[PDB]
This record gives sequence, C-alpha cells and structure tokens, in this order.
Amino acid sequence: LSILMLHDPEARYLHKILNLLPPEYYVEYPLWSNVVFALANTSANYRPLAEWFSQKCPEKWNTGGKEKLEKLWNDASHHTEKKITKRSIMYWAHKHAPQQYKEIVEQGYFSILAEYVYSYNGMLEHYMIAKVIYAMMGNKFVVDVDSNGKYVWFEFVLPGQPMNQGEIWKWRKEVNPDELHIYISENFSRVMDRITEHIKYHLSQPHESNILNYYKKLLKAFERSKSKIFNDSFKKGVIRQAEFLFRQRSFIQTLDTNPHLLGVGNGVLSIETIPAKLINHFHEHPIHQYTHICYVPFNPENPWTKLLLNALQDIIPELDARLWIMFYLSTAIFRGLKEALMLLWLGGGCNGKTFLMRLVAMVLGDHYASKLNISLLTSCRETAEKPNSAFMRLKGRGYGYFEETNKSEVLNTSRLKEMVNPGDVTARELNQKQESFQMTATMVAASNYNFIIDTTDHGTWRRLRHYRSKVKFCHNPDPSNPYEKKEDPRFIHEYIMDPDCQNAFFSILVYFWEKLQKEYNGQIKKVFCPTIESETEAYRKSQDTLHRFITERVVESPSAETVYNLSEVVTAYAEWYNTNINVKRHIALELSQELENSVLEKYLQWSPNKTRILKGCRILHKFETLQPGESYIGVSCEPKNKWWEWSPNP
Amino acid sequence: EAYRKSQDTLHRFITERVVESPSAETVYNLSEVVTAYAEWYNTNINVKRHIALELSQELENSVLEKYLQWSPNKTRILKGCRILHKFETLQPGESYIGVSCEPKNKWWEWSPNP
DNA sequence: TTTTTTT
Ligand SMILES: Nc1ncnc2c1ncn2[C@@H]1O[C@H](COP(=O)(O)OP(=O)(O)NP(=O)(O)O)[C@@H](O)[C@H]1O
Repeated sequence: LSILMLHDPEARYLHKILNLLPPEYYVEYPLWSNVVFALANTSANYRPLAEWFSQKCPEKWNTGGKEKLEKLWNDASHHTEKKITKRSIMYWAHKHAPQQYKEIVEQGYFSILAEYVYSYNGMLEHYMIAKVIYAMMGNKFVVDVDSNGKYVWFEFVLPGQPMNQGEIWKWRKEVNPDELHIYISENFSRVMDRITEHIKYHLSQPHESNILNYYKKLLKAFERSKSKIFNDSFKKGVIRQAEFLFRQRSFIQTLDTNPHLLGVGNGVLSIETIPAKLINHFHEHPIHQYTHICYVPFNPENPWTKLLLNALQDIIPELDARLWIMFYLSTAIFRGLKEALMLLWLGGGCNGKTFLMRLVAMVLGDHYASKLNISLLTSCRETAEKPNSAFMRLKGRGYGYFEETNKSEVLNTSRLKEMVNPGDVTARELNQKQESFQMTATMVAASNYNFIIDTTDHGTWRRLRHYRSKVKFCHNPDPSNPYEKKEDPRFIHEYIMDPDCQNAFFSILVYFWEKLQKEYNGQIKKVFCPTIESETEAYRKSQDTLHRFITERVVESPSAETVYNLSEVVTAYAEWYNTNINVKRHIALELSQELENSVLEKYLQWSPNKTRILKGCRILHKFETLQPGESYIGVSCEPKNKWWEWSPNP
Repeated sequence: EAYRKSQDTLHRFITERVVESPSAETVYNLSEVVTAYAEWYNTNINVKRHIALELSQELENSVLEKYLQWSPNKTRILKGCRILHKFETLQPGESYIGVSCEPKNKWWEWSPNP
C-alpha cells in the first residue's frame, strides 16, 4: 500500500507524530474523527488517515466503519467553516509526552537542518545537507562498493517514474544518483525556503537587547549559502559525501542470491510457496535483474495458452515424453542447485527445435538464460588463465541451450562432468580476476545427426538424456503421414516475438514447475517416462562399441587350440576402431582393464606367467569367415483432449 | 608397495617377453632389449616416446644384469635368454627370467601407542 | 588486461 510514500518524507514525519499521539484516540470514534478533520485541514491527500490506519487500529472501533470515516474526510476536504491547524496536533503531542515529543522531533529533517544552520551561523557545507538528504531520502537509494573498488548507486523504482520497461519494484543500477541531484535543486530548495521563513519570523520578534543584529547576520549568511544548492561542484561534493551515509555493506553480494525470487515485468514473482505470488508493492528483497515478461496466472482458456498447448501437443506426440520435457524445461526458472541432468534433442529436418528452446530462452531473458556455443562441449579445453568469456555466460542463469553441430561432433566428457554436476566451476572473466561460481543451469542441446560418447563409465551416463523428434514439419508437401504436419512460419517469425505468447508460455512454465513441486518432491528422476528411458538405453547401447565388437568379431570355437591374449584383442579393437569413427588414439592399459569386466570374464582365465591366456574365442580378423561350430560369446494412454494435469498413475 | 610394483612396466616386460633359454646362443645387445621394451610399453602401456640411452640404463639396472655381459668389442649383450618376440613362444627350459583392526565403540579415537 | 602471440 506504501502507507509512508518514499516520494514524500513528510508522510513519515507525520506518522511519527501520529504514533506520538496518546492511545486514547486508539479504538474510539469522536476525537479520532477530530484529529482526522484537523489533519485533512492541514493536508487532504489521503496520507494522514492512512497513517491513522497504519499506526493505530483501522476499524477495530467499528468493523466495516471505514466508509463513515471516508465520508467525514470528504466533508473535511470540502469547504469547512472550522479550520484546525497542525499546531493543535503538536499541542496534543506535547500534552501526552513532552520528552517523547522532543526526542521524536530531533530526528526530523527540518530539525537537523535548522540545528546546523543555527549552530554554524548559516554556513552550510557538504556533509550537513548530505545528512539531511539521507534523513529524508534514505529508503529509496543505496550505495555499495563493487569488485573494482568503485561506489555504485542503486535506486528503488516506484510506479510513477520515468522508468525503463520492466524495472518496477526493483533496484536499478546508477553510475550517478540522477534523481538525488534534481531532488537537491528542487525538494531540498523548498525546505531551505521554509528555514528562510523561520528566520524571518524570528527577525519579526522584538529587538530585545542585541539579538536582532545577530539575526540579520544569520539571514544574510543563509541567503548567501542558499544559492550553493544549484552549483555543480557543491552538488558533486554533497553526493560524494552522501556515499558514506547511504552505504550498505553487504548489498551487492546479496543482490541476486535468492533462487525463489524472479524479477518480472510487473514486479517480483515469488515461487517460495504454492501458489506462486506476485509482489507488486514495496518489499525488502534485493532484486536487480529481471525479465521483460509479465506474470499472469496459468489459465488454459486464454487463446494464446490454448495455441501454445496445442503446439506442444504437435511437437511431442508421446504424452509421457511431453510431460517429462515440460517438467525438465520448467526447472529453468529455478537458479539454485539442481540435479545433474542433460538433455540431447535430435531432429532430422524442420522440427520443434529453435522454437521451443528459443521460446524458453526468450521468456527467461538475457539475465536468466543464454545461448551457448558447441565449442564449450566438443573442443578441447583451453589453459585456465586465458579469460574464457564464453564460459562466463552461465554464471547466474538457470537455462542454457546449444544449437550447432558440424558433422556428428564428439563431445568432451570432462566438460560434460564439469558443466552438469552441482559443484563449483573456476573461470576467469575477461580483464578480471579468476573466480569460482556455482553451476545452476538446465542445459539442452539440439543436434542434426548425433553425438559420439567415447566413454562408457557410469559417471557420464547417469547425467545424459536423449530424445528424438518424431514429427516432420513440411507444410507444402504434407502427406497422409500422421507424424507429418503442415507448418506455419509464424511460429518462428511472429509468435516467438509476440509478448502475449511469451507471457502465456511463461505461465505454462510456472504451472509445470508447481506441478513438479506438488506431485513429486521437485525431483525429476521420479518422473516415470518409459519413452525417454528407452531412447537413452538404445542410444547408450549404440554408443557402447565394446559389446558390438564382442558380438561381431569374437566367436565361440569348440576345441580351439589357439591362444588369444589381451594385446591381440586390444590390437584387433584398434584396427576395428580404425575402421570405426576416427583414428582415436587411446590407452591400451585402460582398454585392458575395461575389457577385463566386459562379457568375456566368464571365459577369461589366468596364466602361469601372471598374464591373461584366454583360450578359444578366435577372432575373425576379416570379413565373413564363419565358424563351423556354433554359439556366440556376446549372447546374441494418450490424453483425451486434455493434459498438463494428467496424473492417474502418480 | 602394490601400486609401485604394478607401475613398474620394465619388470612386467622382462617377466612377459624374456624367458631363460638354456644353452641359447641368442645375442641381445641393449638396443634389441630397448626396441622390444619400447614396443611392449607402447603396445601394453600408453604409446609414448622413449630415450634409447635412458632405456638402456633402465633395462641394464634389472635381473638382465645376471644374463647381461660385455662383448669383446665392449658392448652390453644378453647371453641366451631368447626373447618371445610374440605371444607364447616361451622357452620351457629353465622357465622364464622374470620371477613369476575393528572399531569397538567409537572409531574417531584409537590406540595412542598401538 | 586485453589485443596479442604463444604456435
Ligand atoms: N508446432 C508447430 N506448428 C506448425 N509449424 C511449426 C511448429 N513448430 C515449428 N513450426 C515451423 O517449423 C519451421 C521449422 O523451423 P525450425 O523450428 O527453426 O526448424 P528446426 O528444425 O528447429 N532447425 P533446422 O532443422 O536446422 O531447420 C518454422 O518455420 C516454424 O514456423
């Protein structure tokens, strides 16, 4: 409600006096209305009755009796014979508690400025008006020192302001306090004028003995010093001195650290509790970054929401795969520690990639999502003192997507383990110091052919997920093929640029995040989808070349007198891999311990020369050459016009 | 100790590819051993470059000393001890050359003087 | 501190 508006410190000044009033006005009709009438006589702008509602009880005297007091305030605001001044309010405050009244009024802005003026004979300096400005404007601005050692200003943005779009109810960064400078030459000038009038009143008093010459000297000196408010160097010195008063010591390091708060175009979205709420009023959460998308609650009757849900049904035909992909993409709005997962999307031609992943990126914005290049995953890493500015593009963001594949790229598994696990990553920002941060990103890679996984350890395969698109988008040549559908170019040209479509998709993402938090305990491994698991299993078995070599080249041989040791089969694997993907020089010791388990452990035996003397299992080492014996060693409901709420099985 | 024994590739090469051939006239200068060990290391261990001289000193400091002798031309030679040069193909005679508590209540604290 | 140029 902002009962004490930050643009008017006299509301806070008057609220202190209303607290200072005796509690006999609390829970009573007549004198409460008398003070309301007096306060409306002094200033009728809905401020002092709001302060009455805040400090004391709003309607405890009569529930539903607000409108009677509103009508009384209206009658006070109209022409009123009686006109009670504010001096009656000061008289009542002094009557209730004189010492408390005095102690309350020493901390006001006018008393601080008047004390400075009287104690320094009208000579005003930088720290004095900096202190007054901090007293009257200290809740709207903040100062902190960044990593480079510079003092940076931050301003809280209110609805009525020349504001960049999406900045409301947040802290915006300022290289200079633009508003404070104007405030000094405007609002502060007004209070200076009030002090001038007070000095004129004290001049209008009788001469007494010698105080009148002192008063004219004070008036002359203050009139000389009053012009310094509009001087550029004086204002610069005032702002420089105000940096030590507006300073908050741990503001920048706290600035975007709550992962349950998300800056959005109409305020701050809080996903701490279900349902998620929209803070569009004053608050104390430090929020700087935001997205341009405004948060509206999820409503399927919206035409854009209906269009987007139909599009989602078009892109992914399987219901369980659609639910899993939506649950996975919903975790992109969270910027905390999440599970070590990675999704690979494979599509032949015109598919839903670059529409869905780019939609997530555009609804999250530049601060919360980013597009990443495939050189971070495929090429070998650089020496860490080089400032990799592409690796710094996932510091404080919860979503990342790769989009480029040259020709069946082979990804570096060390980079995969580095960029997926919930741990710390060390890298150097360009022209900056080497630093460590936390991995909080949900990652999706879209490919056109495939990815080659060289390793077969449990570490890289417990964090890899694979999906293949089953829908081809060919509008002109759309045959009876069910998986074949006619396309609209608008989805890539107009719908992805439309703010209403982005708002609807963000609402869908928030709804699916809440669904994941409700049905499961936010854990995505409990999402039971057989299609994704089966596709990952098939992809893993395709990438595992050990079993393919053992089933293809190694055959059962009855009564075989030939002896095949580990160097022979390692060289056979070397020539097989020469006929496979690429040259791929490897380590023979690790290949020996890797085929140590394999599936030949049943037939493998020990040698007197502490070696491996595996008998039988003659390799073909050519094409065909079939064994005359036998055997092989390698042992060779859809949603009913409704979804996004489906949960009979869970 | 087990890891240091398993990381000694020269001992493994001598055990695997060098066998005590009795009454063998096979002449094996350090260069032959260096080449054989280099292939053995690259084939069994990770392929990597080797220093011929350093390798000669390495193989020199081993059981080879027993069967390693100077030549009339002052050249290190391995008397007999035919090398396998391939899988099996070992000398049966004279066999090969390469020899072939409980926490009770709390575990954080223990015997100060075991 | 980068660009570089390490190569
Ligand atoms: N649900 C949908 N319904 C109709 N048309 C769609 C839908 N999703 C995408 N399209 C269209 O499909 C076309 C293919 O574009 P795009 O999605 O970028 O292809 P892509 O597979 O992602 N990338 P690429 O395979 O290299 O061409 C675009 O013109 C979209 O407008």
